[PDB]
Amino acid sequence: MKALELAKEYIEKIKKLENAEEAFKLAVEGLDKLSELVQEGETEKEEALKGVKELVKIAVEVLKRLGAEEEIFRLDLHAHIIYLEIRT
Amino acid sequence: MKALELAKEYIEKIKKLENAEEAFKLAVEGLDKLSELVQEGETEKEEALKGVKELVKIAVEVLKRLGAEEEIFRLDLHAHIIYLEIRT
Amino acid sequence: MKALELAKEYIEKIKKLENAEEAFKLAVEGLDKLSELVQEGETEKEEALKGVKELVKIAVEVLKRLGAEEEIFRLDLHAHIIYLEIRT
Amino acid sequence: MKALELAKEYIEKIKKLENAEEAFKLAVEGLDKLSELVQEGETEKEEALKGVKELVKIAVEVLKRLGAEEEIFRLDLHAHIIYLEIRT
Ligand SMILES: [Zn+2]
Ligand SMILES: [Zn+2]
Ligand SMILES: [Zn+2]
Ligand SMILES: [Zn+2]
Repeated sequence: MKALELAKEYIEKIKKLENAEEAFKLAVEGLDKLSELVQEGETEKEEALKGVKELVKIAVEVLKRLGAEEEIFRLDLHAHIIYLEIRT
Repeated sequence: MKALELAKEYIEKIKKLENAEEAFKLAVEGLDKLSELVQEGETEKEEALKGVKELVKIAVEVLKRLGAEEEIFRLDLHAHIIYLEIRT
Repeated sequence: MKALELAKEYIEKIKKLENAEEAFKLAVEGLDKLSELVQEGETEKEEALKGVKELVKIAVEVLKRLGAEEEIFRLDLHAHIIYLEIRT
Repeated sequence: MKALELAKEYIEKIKKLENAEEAFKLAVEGLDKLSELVQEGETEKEEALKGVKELVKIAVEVLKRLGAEEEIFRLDLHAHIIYLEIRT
């Protein structure tokens, strides 16, 4: 279950953070790697979508702790583009 | 008619606002939830598209009252990505 | 030929400008209306794509006159999203 | 192999840079031209995707040298939109 383990790893990493550029960088990276996972054919679409949603939830929570509103909208936009990218 | 009722609720909320980050946050949230509505299979595409257009119209009107041009373009971009997201 | 006439009208409007927020606003509006043209079924995809390209060329030229680099990238991104929006 | 030669030309250009707005401008331009390559029917999708990935890797490396984080996220977003644009 590569998608859920990647989401797991990235959620773990991100929860530790008290910097917002750092957490944003990591969230977008995790989303990139979630999309890369599907493109190579190594997990089904539904699994990647689940991972994206869980990672994004955690990342947006952290960002809201640090008050990083701009970054929150930026990650949501990227999440929506990533979401489109996965469904072919 | 879940889409129109969600658009209705969000239009109602947003019209009350005199803050631009608040109205922007709410518009994008409503658009997220409009897209989420379809993904679960709980309303047809045409209905969600209508809701997105009506919500976006109201939100952009409010934002123009408060002079929030940056946010206006940001919501339009998100509206277009959401629109793509709905049509599979 | 609704697409080319809309592009024509908007190119005409935009060439007159010496403000960059104004020209950007108008370019994005023209692109919105170009996409709206297709959605209603009132011109073929190829025609709208042509109009988008010509309008975007003119708008980016004007913006470069005024040195509005941020807006240029923003219009290009919106142009690419609009382009995706048209091809279903 | 038009895609790889375009990526090659642009990678060559970009490696020379010590300005971040310049390298960003060039990366996005190369990605535009990579997408334009496919639309005219002059290279297969897989080739353009390879070129986009290699160009983006180099550009993001340069940008990280110059500390241009905002531009990095902007190029990644554009890379994802370009990627969607290529797969029809
Ligand atoms: Zn990305
Ligand atoms: Zn969203
Ligand atoms: Zn638009
Ligand atoms: Zn572009």
